Amino acid sequence: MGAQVSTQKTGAHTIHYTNINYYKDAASNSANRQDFTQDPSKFTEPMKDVMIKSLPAL
Amino acid sequence: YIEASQSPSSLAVSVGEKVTMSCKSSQSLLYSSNQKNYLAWFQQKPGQSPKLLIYWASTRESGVPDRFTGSGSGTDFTLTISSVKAEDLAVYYCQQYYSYPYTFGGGTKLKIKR
Amino acid sequence: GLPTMLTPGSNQFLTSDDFQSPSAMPQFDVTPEMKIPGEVHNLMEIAEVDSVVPVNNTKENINSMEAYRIPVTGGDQLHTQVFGFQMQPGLNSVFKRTLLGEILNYYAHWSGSVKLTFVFCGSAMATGKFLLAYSPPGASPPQNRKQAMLGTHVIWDVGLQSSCVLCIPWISQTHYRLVQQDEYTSAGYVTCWYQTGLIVPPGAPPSCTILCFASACNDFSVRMLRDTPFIEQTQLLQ
Amino acid sequence: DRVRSITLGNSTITTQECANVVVGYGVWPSYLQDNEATAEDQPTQPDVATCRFYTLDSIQWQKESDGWWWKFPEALKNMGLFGQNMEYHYLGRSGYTIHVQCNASKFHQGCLLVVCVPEAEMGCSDVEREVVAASLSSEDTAKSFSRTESNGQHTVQTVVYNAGMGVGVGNLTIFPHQWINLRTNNSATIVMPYINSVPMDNMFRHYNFTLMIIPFAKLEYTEQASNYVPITVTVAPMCAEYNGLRLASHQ
Amino acid sequence: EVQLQQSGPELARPWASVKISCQAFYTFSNYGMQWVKQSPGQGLEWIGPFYPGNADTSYNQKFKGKATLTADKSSSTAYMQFSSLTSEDSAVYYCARVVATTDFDYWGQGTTVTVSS
Amino acid sequence: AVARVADTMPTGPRNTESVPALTAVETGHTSQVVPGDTMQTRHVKNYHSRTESSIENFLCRAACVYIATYKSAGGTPTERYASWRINTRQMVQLRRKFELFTYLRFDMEITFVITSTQDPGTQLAQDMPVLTHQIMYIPPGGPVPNSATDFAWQSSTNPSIFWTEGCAPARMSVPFISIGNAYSNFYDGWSHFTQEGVYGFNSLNNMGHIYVRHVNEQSLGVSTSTLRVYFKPKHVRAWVPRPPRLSPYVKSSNVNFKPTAVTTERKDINDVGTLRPVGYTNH
Ligand SMILES: CCCCCCCCCCCCC/C=C/[C@H](O)[C@H](N)CO
Repeated sequence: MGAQVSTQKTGAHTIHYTNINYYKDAASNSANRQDFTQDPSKFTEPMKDVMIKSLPAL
Repeated sequence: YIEASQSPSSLAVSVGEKVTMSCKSSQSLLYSSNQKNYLAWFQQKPGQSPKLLIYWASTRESGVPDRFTGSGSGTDFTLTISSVKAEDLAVYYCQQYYSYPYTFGGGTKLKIKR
Repeated sequence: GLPTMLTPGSNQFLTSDDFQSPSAMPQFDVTPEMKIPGEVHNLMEIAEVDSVVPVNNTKENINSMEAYRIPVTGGDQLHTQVFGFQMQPGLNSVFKRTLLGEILNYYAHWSGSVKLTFVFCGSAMATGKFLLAYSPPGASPPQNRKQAMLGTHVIWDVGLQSSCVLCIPWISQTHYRLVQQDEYTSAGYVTCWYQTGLIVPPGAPPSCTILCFASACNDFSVRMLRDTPFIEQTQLLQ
Repeated sequence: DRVRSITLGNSTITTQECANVVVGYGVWPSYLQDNEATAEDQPTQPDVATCRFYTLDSIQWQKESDGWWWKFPEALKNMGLFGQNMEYHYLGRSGYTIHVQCNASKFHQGCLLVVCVPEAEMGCSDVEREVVAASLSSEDTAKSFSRTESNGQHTVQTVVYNAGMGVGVGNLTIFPHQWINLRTNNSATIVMPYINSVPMDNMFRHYNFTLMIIPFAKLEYTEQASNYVPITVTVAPMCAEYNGLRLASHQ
Repeated sequence: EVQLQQSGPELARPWASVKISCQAFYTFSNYGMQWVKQSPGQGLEWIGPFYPGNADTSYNQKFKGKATLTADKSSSTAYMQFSSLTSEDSAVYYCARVVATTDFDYWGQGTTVTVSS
Repeated sequence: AVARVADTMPTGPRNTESVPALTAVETGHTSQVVPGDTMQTRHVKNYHSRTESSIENFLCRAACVYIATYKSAGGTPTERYASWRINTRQMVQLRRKFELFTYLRFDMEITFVITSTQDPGTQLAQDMPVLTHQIMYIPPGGPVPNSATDFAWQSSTNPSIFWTEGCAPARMSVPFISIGNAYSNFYDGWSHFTQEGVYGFNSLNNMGHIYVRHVNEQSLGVSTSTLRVYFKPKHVRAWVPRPPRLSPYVKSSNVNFKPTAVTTERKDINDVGTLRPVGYTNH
């Protein structure tokens, strides 16, 4: 019984759920909806030299 | 083409009484920002150039006597005179300057009934 | 066997559920994943990227690059308005097609601050000062600089650095707004005026242009995924 | 600081009024590791003979100019030993350094956007047809966008504001990009890593990325100033390697 | 004071589009002036504005293409360009000026055209 | 929490030589300013989150990709079964959603919704048992059926669904079955090495075929069935985002388009949705 108890998505003003995998292939699992990584620095600051807001751009 | 029409075509009101001209538009001429009504009243006699009498539909041009008094708002405007003179035979125009193209009123003649 | 009981919602297909399902290709050997640059983890990584905003989108300019250029002239321009538009990032002809409005159009609720970067593309000898104002709702749009200075304004002095940022903040009575904006969730107006004026030496072109970029701040959020009202078809594509 | 010097191979580039250097999606080019390798033969690495600065032909910026695009690496077929290695090998892999350079004056004005679009698939001028090879890129010379539509048969739909790909040109800033503002800049440098979904690909039937230069503020000047303003592109391969040696293609 | 002296009689044959002219007694910056067509068989109508201090010009939709405006900054005189002069174009054309954003502060005397042939 | 948006730190009045409102976009750098840098602000604790804008939450929603029809009785055997070469370019909505990104890699969940009806004409059934349908997926290379009653339907190795009406829609899961390390939504290249043949993404599309038929023979009347295919991408990874499309789609194998306007027109550059009389803003 490799039952996994995770946490439920609730408002950030009984909050846990269980999960068991029934199939031998990882393609059969449910979705990875609770992976909330983000790193926008590759599109917004793709600069060779760092830039500070306070300092002049040039 | 906004139409600031007038009714009636004429009154033939006698000298020494009151008269109330009217002008009805097809679209409101009140600017909700500065609270101004964009209508002017003009006086035109046969032979000479017309003269402005009222601007903003409620304020009188300098050099005009107190007999003319403008009133009304929104779409409907009026011009009241308390005692006309026999020299006032003319066609008065309610000219709009709200938008393009500039459209003048239909006028109103003054006939002879005394 | 074990006594069970079927509840409502059985044998239905809801297009937004998370259930497991058998694999059609058991023990399939998936090809290794390598490192490909530029991975996206969140759509707000895209809305936070500057995009050129077609402020000058009149009848003739939508079919050219003239839609992207805001003209400025150096006479006595103290009574003229450079530009002015409603603040509606999702439902507005100025914003709805940019890299931000396109993302907001697949969502029904948005909330956050918005950056507007203005870039002076004149000559290096042209100098001027502008007033970039934001006016919250509740009153009529400003008609002149004397009226527009009473809102959240920035005085931009064109010099060695060419870009100036006007940050429209979050001022609303509700936490979120509607992308399909209405009279109840209005967000105000954004206007520009001449502070002093554009002055050039003898030799430089007397008229210049400005470019506008719009992005989202680090507190922008969207919710309620919907379809975008931008793409449609009549029959199956073949 | 506004001065920069980029030295690659036996070539150096000196700029005195640059903005900065943009590095792809935050990653610098590098060689293929053994983890991600698929081809088993030993690759070749002519680091100096290949990874140097090659100068494409110059173009003129006119007042009515709309834009230009090159496609890589097909713009470097006949350029040094890079083209020879492209011809003699089956698989190639490299990043690039792109230096666009244009100096006008303190009395000129204008603004160019310089983008490097990966997989910039283009549409035909005549829908219900398909483009030909000659209509996408001819040589190191540029392909010019148009102010209005193109009524060709097998040509690219070169209307400027759809950028050839059928999208909004103003959003082209999602890709690695820079702006040349004659007020501020006289150069634009972009370092592009190798972007693909395969570890290597044939360099003759694949266009890794398209370099597009587009004026958003048209060139304007007075009658007293120099009216000829050239734009020059200079591209340097970086960390280039090849597999699959056999006889030369195109002979 | 600010009398807008117009041009003299310009009666002629049709297809002889005449440039009607008016003078001014005010600075030619930040004001506007218009021409209005007066014939007692047509009431009053409007043609097009010229706006000194803003450098722009509109036209009446019925008179689009028919009429054109232009002014000279150092001449203190504005005239009309006309096209396809007809017999029905007989009217006492006027001149008016704008002191404020709108309204006509002054009027011209009124020059009439008698298209006869 | 994860992943809550940033807070607005309280800021007051200042008079400094460090101005962050002025930047330079000529470097290809999006300004990282916040509202506190241009005005006085208050401390608000922002509890908003970006959970619904993630890629896995943006794309993991089933969308139709194909609608096919096939008859059950007879006449012109080609009409007795349906076939489809697997695409994502036949329905514009999911096509644009996928085309937001240059490269994708995900597992798929495939749902089939089959709805039948009774065809008109003489000699109707007036009573018939439930219909059983077969969906068979043929990888690139395998034999393809030429009729409803064909030997190729045994599917000794090709996966198949036998689905009976009155039940839930058929469903399965499929791994990342591509040849390369990601799905290529775009391809600026050719099929041949001499730069000729097929241009665009159509060359890399080698996924297989899907055929669908009626298991029943019927033989008393005619019944027409329609199959709708729904795709749900899960475990999604995306690379190199692109601008969303402007022009309407035309072909399912090209990126061909017609030039469209960038946006919608408005009356003036100072238009704010008001009647806007004449003067100092409108002439
Ligand atoms: C009854 C068995 C049915 C089995 C169906 C399996 C089909 C699996 C293919 C679907 C998954 C990939 C679909 C292709 C996606 C797009 O075309 C790529 N992004 C472009 O190549």
